[PDB]
Amino acid sequence: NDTVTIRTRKFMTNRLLQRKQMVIDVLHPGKATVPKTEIREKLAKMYKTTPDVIFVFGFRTHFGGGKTTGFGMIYDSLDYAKKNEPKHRLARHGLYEKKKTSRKQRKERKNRMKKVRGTAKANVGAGKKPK
Amino acid sequence: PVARSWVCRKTYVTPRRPFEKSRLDQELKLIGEYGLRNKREVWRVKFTLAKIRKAARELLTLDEKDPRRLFEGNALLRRLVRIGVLDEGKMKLDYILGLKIEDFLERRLQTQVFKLGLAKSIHHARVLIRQRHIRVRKQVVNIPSFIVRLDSQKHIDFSLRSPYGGGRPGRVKRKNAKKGQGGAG
Amino acid sequence: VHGSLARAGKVRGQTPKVAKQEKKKKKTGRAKRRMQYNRRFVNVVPT
Amino acid sequence: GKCRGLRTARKLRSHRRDQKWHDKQYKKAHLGTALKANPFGGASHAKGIVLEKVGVEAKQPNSAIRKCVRVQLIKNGKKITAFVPNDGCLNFIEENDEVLVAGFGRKGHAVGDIPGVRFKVVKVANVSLLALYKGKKERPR
Amino acid sequence: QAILAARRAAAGEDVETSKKWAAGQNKQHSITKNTAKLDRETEELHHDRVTLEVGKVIQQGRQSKGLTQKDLATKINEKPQVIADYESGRAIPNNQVLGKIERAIGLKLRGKDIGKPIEKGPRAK
RNA sequence: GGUGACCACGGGUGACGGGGAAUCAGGGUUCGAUUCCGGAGAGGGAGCCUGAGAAACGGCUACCACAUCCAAGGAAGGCAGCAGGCGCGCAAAUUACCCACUCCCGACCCGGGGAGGUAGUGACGAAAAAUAACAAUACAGGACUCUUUCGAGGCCCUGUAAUUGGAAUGAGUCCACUUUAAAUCCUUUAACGAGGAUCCAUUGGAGGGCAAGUCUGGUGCCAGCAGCCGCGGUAAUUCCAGCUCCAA
Ligand SMILES: [Mg+2]
Ligand SMILES: [Mg+2]
Ligand SMILES: [Mg+2]
Ligand SMILES: [Mg+2]
Ligand SMILES: [Mg+2]
Ligand SMILES: [Mg+2]
Ligand SMILES: [Mg+2]
Repeated sequence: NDTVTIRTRKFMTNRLLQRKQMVIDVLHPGKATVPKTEIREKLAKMYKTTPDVIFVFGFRTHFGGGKTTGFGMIYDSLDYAKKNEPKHRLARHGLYEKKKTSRKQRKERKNRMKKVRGTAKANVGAGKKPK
Repeated sequence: PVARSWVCRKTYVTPRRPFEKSRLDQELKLIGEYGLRNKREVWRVKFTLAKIRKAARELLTLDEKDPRRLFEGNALLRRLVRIGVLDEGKMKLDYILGLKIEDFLERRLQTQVFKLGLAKSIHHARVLIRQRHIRVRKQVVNIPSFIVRLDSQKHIDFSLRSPYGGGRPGRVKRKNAKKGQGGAG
Repeated sequence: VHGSLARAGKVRGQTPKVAKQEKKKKKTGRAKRRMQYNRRFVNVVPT
Repeated sequence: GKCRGLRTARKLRSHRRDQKWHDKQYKKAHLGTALKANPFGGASHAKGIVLEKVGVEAKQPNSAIRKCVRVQLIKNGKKITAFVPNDGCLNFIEENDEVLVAGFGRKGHAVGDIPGVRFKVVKVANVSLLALYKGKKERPR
Repeated sequence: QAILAARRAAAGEDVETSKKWAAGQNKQHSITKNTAKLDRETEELHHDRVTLEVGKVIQQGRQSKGLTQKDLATKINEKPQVIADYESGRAIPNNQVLGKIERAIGLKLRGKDIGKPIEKGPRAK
């Protein structure tokens, strides 16, 4: 925080996704690649926004520390971004709850559904006894 | 199917005639007074020289006033001088034939780190390169085969992290310091 | 038959076993090449 | 001499490819009967089972009894002889063991003083041979 | 030598390489004399030979190590009759041979001293 | 009547073709099963419905060959898909995760994708690049050298060369950060982490071609080496070893 500066380039506007996309660079001369959570608040405060509609990813520092490149993602609202945002980032910072079974059990269940013919009761029952 | 490339070429070629004493002595001179690790690098720089000589040759046979000739000759001369091997006034497609391998080796960063005076005993210079201590204008580079350019010669300096520029003394510095400080109060 | 299968390991069996003498860890890689150049190639300062 | 007309490609190519049949390398390369007669079937190496250990005798300038083995292959399992290429490896090999015989080095011809043997045995039961010889790995007991 | 330090100091330019007599070869043997003076020399026809105290010190070293001449010869990689003659006293002394049997024995015969109790110090300093 | 020495026809192909690969004065010579395009096929023929589009096979029918369960009454098969088995062989990877990227499909922002991507194995192979740097310290001999030997270094060539002598670090443990669908790895970056820095480079040779031993000790036309000339029966420059050097 004492010697950590955030710079931005390729700054562009689009209410297309009611959002603004710009690639960023961070200076951390005597420390590791900085975590995202506090620099999110940094971008929020120097654009006078809340540190929650701010999304950012893809931090790859260069050789020997120093500059780290990442793509910042600012938006207009939590809900507007909620409509159009990939789910994985919404699960990184917990805002979209992600919990489903692994693909193997789902495929097995699908094969069980295609096994039982037509009737809803046996079909919906094809996961009760095949639990 | 797969999104890979499988693109790669050997940077070196072996000599065709093995166990020839004179070439052995010559390459040994080069490795000794240029501090390389193995003759693979010598062959690799020789192979680079051979490629550029082939290009220059197939230019020379091509008739002058040809726009490809002028264009690619300009590009070749400009890249070679931008590296720093050839004099700027030396501006014709022929002297590159007269050029040899030693000035190519001079562009290896392991030798300007010597020539500017910061690193004596060129082997010490190379180990300093592998030490991640030298820093190009804004970046720390650890490759003893770096080929520098004109616009890079004056911007070679120690890294701030190295215990020769900025602070953070090395680990044995800390070892000796705390060992000495532990014996008294 | 020849019977020479009896003498298959003749000289190897007979030859006495002398321990390999100890040597210091030889400098390898670039240092070894440095040693080569030092041992063979003396360079003298010109007048 | 040789015909050097303009539209004479047929004559030249027919003559050359006809005379291409007159050197040993091309003949044994493209006729195919050598490969059929090749006991390896063109393989660089092939597994083999030990059938009998047999000593052979060298040529005139030399005087020795050379150690060899009669080996049956697995595929197209004919019988041929192989050279144990070292001093004490012969005592290292038992009867009826898998071997990985290989060519001799001069392409299907006997080498040096050896009569009629074109093959060296390597890779005795899966442990290696020369590592067995130097003892880096031992027999599988 | 400081001349090498100057060669390092002469970094900008200069320096050429000149080889040596062997330059990597194995001779396993080395004639003590120059063999060019021997050509040029004509007045002297006497070889200094080896003195008997030399052979006596050799005998004492072998006894202290408990080695027959055969075993010492195996140690030095020379013929047993060589050390035999070095004991007897003719031996036409050779500096490399003497240095070898020197390193084998604990007692230092080499140099102006006849016997150093331990050659070049114990474990050589 | 058609074609044919301007090579038909027929046979062989260990031939899927091309883009391309290797080699590289030029010309040329070999390879292209294989990620792009085209074709063929889905155990082997044949015939089919539907469908705009199939002679489809992760569609159907018949025969042949395999081969599953079987209350013996019948029923169900096609991994040259992803894996992963057996066999074959000298010869070839994990029955992992994910649809986030690419694009595809469907009524459809929304589901699905062993396509595909990620990881695991991976000395196929290619790029780079560690195994140490610096500084201070010896005995011997010699063209030698200087009062003639003495003394002497004016050198050259050899020493445990450390304890040199403490600087810099990775290889590693290793906090996180980062990366990622989630990870892993890489890069950062803290804590440790090196003086036989024993944190140890090997592989093949040392007669010739072809660089390196006319060293030693065994061995005695024996064993064996040797691409090829050849070496080996007592003193082997060639085998087996110790030491030393050569090559990458
Ligand atoms: Mg075919
Ligand atoms: Mg092919
Ligand atoms: Mg295709
Ligand atoms: Mg089909
Ligand atoms: Mg069909
Ligand atoms: Mg290492
Ligand atoms: Mg030997």
